[PDB]
Amino acid sequence: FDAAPIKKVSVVIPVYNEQESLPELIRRTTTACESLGKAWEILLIDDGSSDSSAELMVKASQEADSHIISILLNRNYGQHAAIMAGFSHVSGDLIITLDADLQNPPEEIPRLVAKADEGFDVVGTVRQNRQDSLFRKSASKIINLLIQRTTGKAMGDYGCMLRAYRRPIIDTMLRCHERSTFIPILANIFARRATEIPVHHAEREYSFMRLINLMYDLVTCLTTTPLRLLSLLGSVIAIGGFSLSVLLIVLRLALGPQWAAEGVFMLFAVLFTFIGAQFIGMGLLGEYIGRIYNDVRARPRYFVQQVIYPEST
Amino acid sequence: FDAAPIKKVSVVIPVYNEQESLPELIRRTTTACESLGKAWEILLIDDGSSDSSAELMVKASQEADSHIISILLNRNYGQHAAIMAGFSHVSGDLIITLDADLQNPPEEIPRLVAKADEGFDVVGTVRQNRQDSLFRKSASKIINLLIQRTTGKAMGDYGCMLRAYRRPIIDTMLRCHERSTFIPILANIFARRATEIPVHHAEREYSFMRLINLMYDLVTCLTTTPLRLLSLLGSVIAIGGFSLSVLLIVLRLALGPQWAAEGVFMLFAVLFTFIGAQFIGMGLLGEYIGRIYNDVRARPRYFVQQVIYPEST
Amino acid sequence: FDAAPIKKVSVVIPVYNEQESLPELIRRTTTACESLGKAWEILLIDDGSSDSSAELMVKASQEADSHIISILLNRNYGQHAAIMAGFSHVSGDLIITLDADLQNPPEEIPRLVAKADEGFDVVGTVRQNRQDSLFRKSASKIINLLIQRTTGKAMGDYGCMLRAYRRPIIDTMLRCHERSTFIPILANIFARRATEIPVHHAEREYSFMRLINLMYDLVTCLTTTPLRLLSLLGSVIAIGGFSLSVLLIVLRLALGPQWAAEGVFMLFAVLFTFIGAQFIGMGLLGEYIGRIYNDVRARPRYFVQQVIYPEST
Amino acid sequence: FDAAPIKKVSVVIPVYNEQESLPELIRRTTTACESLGKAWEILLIDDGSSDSSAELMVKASQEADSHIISILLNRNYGQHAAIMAGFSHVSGDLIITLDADLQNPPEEIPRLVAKADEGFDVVGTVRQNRQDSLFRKSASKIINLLIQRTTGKAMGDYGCMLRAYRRPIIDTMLRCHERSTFIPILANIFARRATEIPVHHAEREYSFMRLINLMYDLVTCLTTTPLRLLSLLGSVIAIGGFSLSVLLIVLRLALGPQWAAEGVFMLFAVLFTFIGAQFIGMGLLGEYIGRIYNDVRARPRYFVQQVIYPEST
Repeated sequence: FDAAPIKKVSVVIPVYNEQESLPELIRRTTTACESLGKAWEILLIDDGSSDSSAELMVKASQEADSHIISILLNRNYGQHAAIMAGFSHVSGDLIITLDADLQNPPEEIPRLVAKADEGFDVVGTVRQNRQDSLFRKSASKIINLLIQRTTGKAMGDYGCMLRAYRRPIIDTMLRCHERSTFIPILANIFARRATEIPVHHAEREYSFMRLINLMYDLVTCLTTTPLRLLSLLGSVIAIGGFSLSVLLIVLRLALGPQWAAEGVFMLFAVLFTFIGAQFIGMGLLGEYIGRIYNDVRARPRYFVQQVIYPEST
Repeated sequence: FDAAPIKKVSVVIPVYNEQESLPELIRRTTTACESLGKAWEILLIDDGSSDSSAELMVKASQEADSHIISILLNRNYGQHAAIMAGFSHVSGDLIITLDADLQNPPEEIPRLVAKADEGFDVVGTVRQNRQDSLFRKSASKIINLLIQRTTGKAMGDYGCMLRAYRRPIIDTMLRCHERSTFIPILANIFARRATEIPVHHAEREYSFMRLINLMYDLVTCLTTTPLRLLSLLGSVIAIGGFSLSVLLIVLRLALGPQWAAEGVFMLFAVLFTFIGAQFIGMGLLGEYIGRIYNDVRARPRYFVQQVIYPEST
Repeated sequence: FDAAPIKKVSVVIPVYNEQESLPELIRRTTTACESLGKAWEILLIDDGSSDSSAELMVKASQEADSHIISILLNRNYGQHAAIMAGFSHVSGDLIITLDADLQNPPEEIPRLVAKADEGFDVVGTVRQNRQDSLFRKSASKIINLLIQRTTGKAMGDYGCMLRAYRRPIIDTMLRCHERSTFIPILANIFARRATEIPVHHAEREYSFMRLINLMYDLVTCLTTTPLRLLSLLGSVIAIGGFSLSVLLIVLRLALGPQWAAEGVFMLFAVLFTFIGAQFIGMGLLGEYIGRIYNDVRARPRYFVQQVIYPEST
Repeated sequence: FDAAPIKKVSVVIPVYNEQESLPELIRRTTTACESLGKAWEILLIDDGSSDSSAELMVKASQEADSHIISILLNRNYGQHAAIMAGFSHVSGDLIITLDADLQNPPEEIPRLVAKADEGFDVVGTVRQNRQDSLFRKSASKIINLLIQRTTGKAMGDYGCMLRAYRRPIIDTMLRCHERSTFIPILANIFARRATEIPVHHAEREYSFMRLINLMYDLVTCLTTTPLRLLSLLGSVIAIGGFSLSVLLIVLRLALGPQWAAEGVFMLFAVLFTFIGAQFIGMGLLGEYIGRIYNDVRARPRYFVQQVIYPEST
C-alpha cells in the first residue's frame, strides 16, 4: 500500500506466435526501460507457440547482461492465464502489461512511470482517433458507463493492453481465483486512486461472435441486476391482465354484452396474469442463483492499510 | 461461553466522512466508558473517508493516556465489512457497536453493560416514538415476526445500530464468510439468551429503492420457503384446469352442446393444466438451488460448551 | 475396516427435555451394557434443554464408578447435529444410537452386538405390528424401494432410531459435511454388508407438514432423476402438437375446410409445441444444477481396505 | 513434462467379477511387459467383487518374483473411481490402462510404448471394422467432432479402454476433483502432443438408457453452449410475433377488416412475443448457472514447464 516513489519496474508480455515481431519488440522495449534510470526486468511468457518463438526467448535470456526472464507453458491456455503466470513471478514495485504485436508503442512506458510517481495506484490509457465503427463505438460508451457506476472508476478503453499496476493491486488479484473475469475491472475494485491518459497507436485493420460472447462476460462480472428486472417485468404484466379482466367483467354488467368474442377475451386476460407470475418465479430463483455466484468467487472483503495503537505510556 | 461478570468492554465504531461529529463523539463516548469502572478500548475504523477524518483519528490515538485504536482501510468497502475488520482486532469480553453520527446517545452504554451482567448473550435496543411512515412501520412488524419464527428471538428494530455482543458470539460470526447477511440476525442464530430494552434517539429527518433491495436480502438470509410456494401454487392451478376439462366433457354429453365456443373453452382448460405444471417444475429446481446455497455459506453446525468425563477412580 | 470381534461399545443418546424419562433410561441402559461382557461407555448430549435435564446428566457422570460422558451444547441445534457431536467424541469399536423416550427398549442392545460379531457393518431394526395409517404405510414402502435401488441396501423402517454402526462407517460420515441428509442413508453408501432384524416397541399415539418436508429431503438426497423427467415430458408434448398441426394442414387440403374454428385450432397446436420446448429448457438447466449439488457436497469417492505389495525377494 | 525415453511402465487394470479371465490376463499381460526390456509393474484394483477375484489377486502378488500390486476397495464404487485409486499408487513414467475382459489384446502394449518414445504425451487407439449399428456409429462421429472443436485433439473411439498417459498428465488429473467427467477428455485438456493408432479387438455381441445418460455427461463436460441457444431461439420468436402484430394492425387500417377472427389472431401474436421473452429469461439464468459450475470444478489454469533466469554475471 506504499505511495513511495517507484524503485523497480516489471514488464509482463504474453507471447503467442510472434516470431517476426520479437526482434523489434525486445530492442525497443529494452531501450525505453534503460531511459527510466531505475532497475527493471522484462518477463516473456510463451503460451504454447509453434513458430520458433520459444527458441528466441531462451536465446535472449542467455544473452550477456540480459534483464529478460522467460516463462514457458506446456501448452496454450489463454492470454489471461499467461498474464497471471507472469504476476506470480514478478519482483518489482510497478507492474506494466504490454502487447507483443507492437500496436502499443513501448515508448509510452516512461509516461506511465512518471504518472504513477504522483501517487496513482492504477494508470490506464485511451487510444485517440481510432475511428471504429458506430456499433463498436456505441458499445464502448455503454461499457464505460456500466463500469463507472459499479466500480466508481471510469474506463475509456477496456480493450487497451497498455496499463500500469502497483504491487499491492497485483497481490490481491492473485487472491481472486474466479475463472471468468477481466483484469482491468478487477484492479479498480481494489484501487483507491486511478487515472487515464491519452496515447497513440498503429492504424487498425475480435470477430462479431467473439464480441457478443464478451458482452455476457462483462455483465456477469459486474452486476446481477438483470435477474432483478424479471420480477419487475412480471409485475407489470400481471397487474395489466388483472385490471383488464375486472374492466371486462364490470363493463358488461353495467353495459350489457358488446362483442361475440367477449368470453374469449376474458380467458386471454386471465392467461396474461399467469404469464407475468412466471417471470416473478424465475426472478425469485435468480435472487438465490446470483448470491451463490458471489460466494463461489470468494473475493477479498477488505484490506487494512495500517493500525495505530495508543502509546504504552 | 462464559456467564461471568464483564471485565473489559470494546466499542466498535465505523467512520465514513464524520469530520464534524468526531470531536463530540470522542468526548462523550470516552466519558461514558470511564464511568463503567472497567477496562475499556475504543476502535475507530475509517472506510476510505475523504474529509480529513483519518487525520483526526491518528491524532486521537497518539494523545496522552489514550484508549483509542485506529484501523485504516485502503478504500471504501462498506459498513458491514468495516465492522468485521473491528471484530478481528477486539480484545475485550463485551463488544458494543455504535454509530458515529450521534443518533444513538453514547450515554446508554452503561445500561447495556448492566443488562449483560445478568447473563444475557445479546442485548438489543428499540427506539421509542420515532413516528415513522405507515409503510415503513408495517414493514418493520412483518420483519420482526419473520425473524421471531426463524431464529426463536424477536427484534423490534432491526435497523438500530446500538447493540451488545459477548465474545463467544463474535468469534463464531467470524467463522461465517457469507457475503450477503445481516449481523443482528446472525447473532441470534448462536445466542442462547437475548433481550431488548427501550432507548431514545435524535429526531428523524435508506431511500425507497434501497429499502426494496434490503427486503430480498432479509428473506434470502432467513428462509427458502418462497421456493416451496411455487409447487403449491401450481398444483392448485393444475387441479382446477383438469376438473373444468372433465366437467365440460361430461356436461356436454349429458346435456348436449350449449355454446358456440365450447371447443375453444376446452382447449384453454388443457392449457391452464400445463401452465400449473410449469410452476411445479420451477419449484422442483428451487429445492436443489436452495440447498446449494446453504452448503456454500457453510455456517457452523454446533458449538460445545463443556464436556464432563467420569472420574478416573 | 476390521471384521474382528467387538471389544468396546459406545452408545449415543440425544437429549432434549427428558427430565421424567432419564432416571429410568440410565438404569435400564446401564444394566443391558453390563450384560455384554465388554467395555462400554454411554454418551448423553443435551440439545439446549430447559427442564433440568443438564443438571441430572452432570450428576450421573460424577457418580462413583460411572461410564457416562456428558456433552452440553450452548443451545438447541437439532437431533442430527447432536448425534454428530457424539460421533466426534466416541472411543469404541461399535456405535449404537438410541432414543431417550424409551420407545425402543434398551434390552435389544445385546442382540445387535451379537449380529455385528458375525461380520455385518450396519445392523438395522424393523418395528413389528405398529399398525400405522394407510397413507403413512404406503409412503414407507415407496421409500424402501427407492433406497434399495439407489444404495443397493434395503431399509424397512427409515424412521427407527435403534441402529448399530462399526467405527469405519462413522469416521467417513464425519467426512461428509452436507447440511441436508439422513444418517441411515449415508451409512449404506459406504457399507459392504448390512442386515435388519425385527424388534418390538411401545404403542404409538411428525405432523403432516413435517412429513411432506421430509419427502423432499429424501428425494434430493437420493437421486436427481426428477430433473430428467422434465425433458422427457416436454418431448412428448412437443411431438404431439407438431403431429396434430401437420394433420390439420394435410387434412383440410385433401378434404376441404371442415370447421369454423379450424384456424384457431392450428394456432393452439403451434402453442402446445412451444409449451413442450419450455419443459426441455428447464430440464436442460437441471442437468447443470444437479451436478453442481454433488460437487458442493463433496462426498468421498472411495476407501481403500489394504494394499499388497510383492515380496522384496 | 519430460520428453525423455521411457524407463518404467505402469499398467492399471480395474477388476470386477473377472474370476474366469484373470488366469489368462495375468499370463498374457506379464509376457508382453517382459518383452519391453524395461522395468514394469502391474496394478490390479478390485471394485468390491463377489466371485473370489480378490483371493486370486492376493495369491498372484505373493507369488515368487512377482511384479503385481493388489489394491482392494471396501465396496463397489465404479470403474472411474477404481482407476483413480490406481493413479494414486503408480510409480512409473508411462501409465497404460487396460481392460480385464481381454477385449483389447495385451499384445498391443509394445506398440504404444514405442509411439510414446517419439515424444507424444497421450497415445490412443481406434478399433477397426467393429461394424456397429448406424445409430451408434453416427453418435460416435458427432462426439468426435465435438471433442475436436473444444479440446483441439481428436478422439476416434471415446469408448476404447486401451490408452497411454505420461506421468505429468496423470498428476494433474489427480488435481481435478470433479465427480462427473471422462478421463480421456480430461487428458487432452492438458496434453501438448497427441496421436491415435489402429488396433484390432474381439468380436462384439451399454444399454440404450445408459447411452442417453452418457450423452448428457459428455455435453456438460465439454461446453455450456446449449444454455446460450435459449436466448437466440427466444429472440427469433419474439421478433416474429412483434412483426406479425404490426402487420395485422397496419394491414387492417389500410385494407379494412378481412376476417371474423381478426381480433383473436392479434391476441395470439402478442402471446408469442411473451413466450419468446421467457426463453431469454431462462438463458439469462443459464449464463450464471454455467459459470458457477466451472468455478466449482476448479480445474488448474496453467502449468509451467521451465523458467529461464538471466545469468548472474
